[PDB]
Amino acid sequence: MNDAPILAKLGLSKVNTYYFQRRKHIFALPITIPNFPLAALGIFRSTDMFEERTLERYSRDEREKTLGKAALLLKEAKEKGNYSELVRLDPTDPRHPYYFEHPWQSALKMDTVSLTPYQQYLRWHCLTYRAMHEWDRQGLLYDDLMQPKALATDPFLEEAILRLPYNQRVERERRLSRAYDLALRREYLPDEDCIHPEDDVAYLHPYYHMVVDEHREQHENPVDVYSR
Amino acid sequence: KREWHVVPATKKFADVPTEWPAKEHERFALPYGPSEGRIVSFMRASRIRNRLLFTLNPTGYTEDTYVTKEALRRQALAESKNLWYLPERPVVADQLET
Amino acid sequence: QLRPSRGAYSDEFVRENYIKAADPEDPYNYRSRAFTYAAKIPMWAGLLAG
Amino acid sequence: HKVLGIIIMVLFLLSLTNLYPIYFIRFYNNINILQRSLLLLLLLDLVIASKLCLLINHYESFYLLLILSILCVLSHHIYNTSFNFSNSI
Ligand SMILES: CCCCCCCCCCCCCCCCCC(=O)OC[C@H](COP(=O)([O-])OCC[N+](C)(C)C)OC(=O)CCCCCCCCCCCCCCCCC
Repeated sequence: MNDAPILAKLGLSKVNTYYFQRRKHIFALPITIPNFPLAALGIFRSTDMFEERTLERYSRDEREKTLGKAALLLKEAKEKGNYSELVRLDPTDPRHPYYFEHPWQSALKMDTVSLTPYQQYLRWHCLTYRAMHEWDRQGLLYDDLMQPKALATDPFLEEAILRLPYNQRVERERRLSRAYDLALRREYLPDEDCIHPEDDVAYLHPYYHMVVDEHREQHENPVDVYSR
Repeated sequence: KREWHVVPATKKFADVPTEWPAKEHERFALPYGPSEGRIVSFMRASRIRNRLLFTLNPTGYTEDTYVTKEALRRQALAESKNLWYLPERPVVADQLET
Repeated sequence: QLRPSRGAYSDEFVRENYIKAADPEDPYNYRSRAFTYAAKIPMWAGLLAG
Repeated sequence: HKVLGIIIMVLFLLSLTNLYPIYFIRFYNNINILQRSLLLLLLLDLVIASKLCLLINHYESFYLLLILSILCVLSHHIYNTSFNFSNSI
């Protein structure tokens, strides 16, 4: 990870949070249909390790990490006086407190000495499972496939898109239209234009996470118990 | 009305630590992710199973007296009045969640 | 490749695969129109008889 | 058990729908190769279950495979629930 050295000095782990993922519950509630009855309970689960895992953002550890990085930025601003600059970094900057990295952005240059055999399997799986879907041959980034729906829309997602800078929004739309045109013929880009895994940047996950936190803010500081 | 007497501003925050990262980050390091093993994480998730987790050691602590490594690190940071330790809000739950 | 400037096919490609061969004696595509309408006739014929 | 069979039938038909959750926030993510492979498995299990259900009238040993196929059918995930991952208070 490009963020790792910072995480190194805050006493955190240099390894992606994609590892350490674990099952803590038996039943998955609230039960959601249209799963089949037994599957609706969630006793037996099928995962490909590429789920969003958004609800795990409601943790004290993640907040501590975010505030540690923010405190580093504020300390630098106090020393130098470039506060403005340091609070307007692009969320793809490793110093931004909400920096997020896909597991494959560092799977090729990972330490791999501290990984459990299960975690080594996870690394190999991340690379190969990315290769299988062939969104890298469509000239597309993974976050381009995070799109909202007409009904049951993902609210955060919509906001996450409106926070993008104008040029990045336009580039996202243009990539999506090119992928649409390619998909008409089920065509791929020339083999030299394949997306390298380290180029598959997660440019929308920081905005997504910031929106999630801002939406939970008012819940934890209620005006009153029976308040909208 | 005319003469402006001088008073110190941040006198309270003098001699308090101003280093960041601090010493605690070196002595509560967690280079291997969460400090709890997978099975343990599964036990502490349920209030019932949690009771079964601490009763396996009759001479061990209880739910109200067990502290995790992350909690120890946060308490250590809080105690040392570091200037740059911005405290984090614990996850607050409404009725149904509880 | 992350800042596109083109769709799927380049002009050259489309000029070699999709565009019909030119007929200098027929600059108004009477041949194409005649063929397409004649080829539509059997569809209408089958539907009518059916 | 007849009552249990009726209950399972009603629950099956009701769980094919998407009427719950009603007011909890839910949204649908993408689909992947694993889900498509499991969909093929669902098709296989349904067909085998039909054939075996009709065969068991003369051959008692096929009850094992009929029950196995029905169990495999009843535990098929159509909607991958983001509630599979969360923390505890
Ligand atoms: C009205 C609803 C919408 C219809 C839209 C169009 C549907 C798709 C196109 C039609 C496809 C089928 C064409 C069949 C033609 C061949 C048979 C035929 O007519 O033979 C002529 C010949 C003509 O016989 P004849 O007796 O006149 O010939 C003279 C013979 N000598 C002198 C020796 C006695 O046979 C008949 O007409 C027999 C009676 C009518 C047979 C009808 C066949 C089935 C028609 C429906 C098939 C379509 C799918 C099912 C639809 C069901 C709807 C309820």
